[PDB]
Amino acid sequence: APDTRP
Amino acid sequence: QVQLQESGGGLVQPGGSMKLSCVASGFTFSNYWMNWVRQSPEKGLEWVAEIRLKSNNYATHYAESVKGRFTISRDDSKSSVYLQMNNLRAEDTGIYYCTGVGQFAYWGQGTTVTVSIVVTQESALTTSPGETVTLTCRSSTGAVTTSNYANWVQEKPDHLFTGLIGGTNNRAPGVPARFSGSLIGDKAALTITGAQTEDEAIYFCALWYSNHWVFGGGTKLTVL
Repeated sequence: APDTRP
Repeated sequence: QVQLQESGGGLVQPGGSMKLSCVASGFTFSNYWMNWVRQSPEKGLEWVAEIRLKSNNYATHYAESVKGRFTISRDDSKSSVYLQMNNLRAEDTGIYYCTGVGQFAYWGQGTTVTVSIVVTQESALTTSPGETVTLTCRSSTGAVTTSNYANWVQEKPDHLFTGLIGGTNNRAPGVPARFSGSLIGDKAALTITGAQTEDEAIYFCALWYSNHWVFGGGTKLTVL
């Protein structure tokens, strides 16, 4: 839901 | 080294305006959301604003305290994020940081602005080298879950922030292996397995609630 991109 | 370099702060009058800038290097800026977070002694850390990608039409969300007054924006061709602050008040005084990435790995050096719901952590803990110490972070809304995406961030002298852990238990790149994230007893936790002298610092947790962040009040860790 937040910025989950690694 | 990723670098986030901020500018624009100073000594301003109530009712005034001001614009902050942050320029990114060392990572692909355009692929990540960015946030502004501020620190005051009237207890920051306080998350202020976020801006998503060119694919989300640059959507933005603001803390209730700054909405209608602050504007966050980004220029991906200059790898820069900005914060236009209008109708400033005494409450906006503090050190302002741009930060992002999984979800708060990278922090700018901060820029001072002087104008002239509850996340709880341990006030202080005391350990010594070689010991295993655990810091916790509880929410007043009940049990922290992986849907809160807990982050842990470290503050060292003076006002130098480094992200340690995001997404409950994902270590940011280049963070020492002694640092670990968990969920224990309906709280978020950070464990340092073998504390070192240099881990003396202030540790902050942040929890996500649907469309915004709430930061804990911070834990002062002393290492004798």
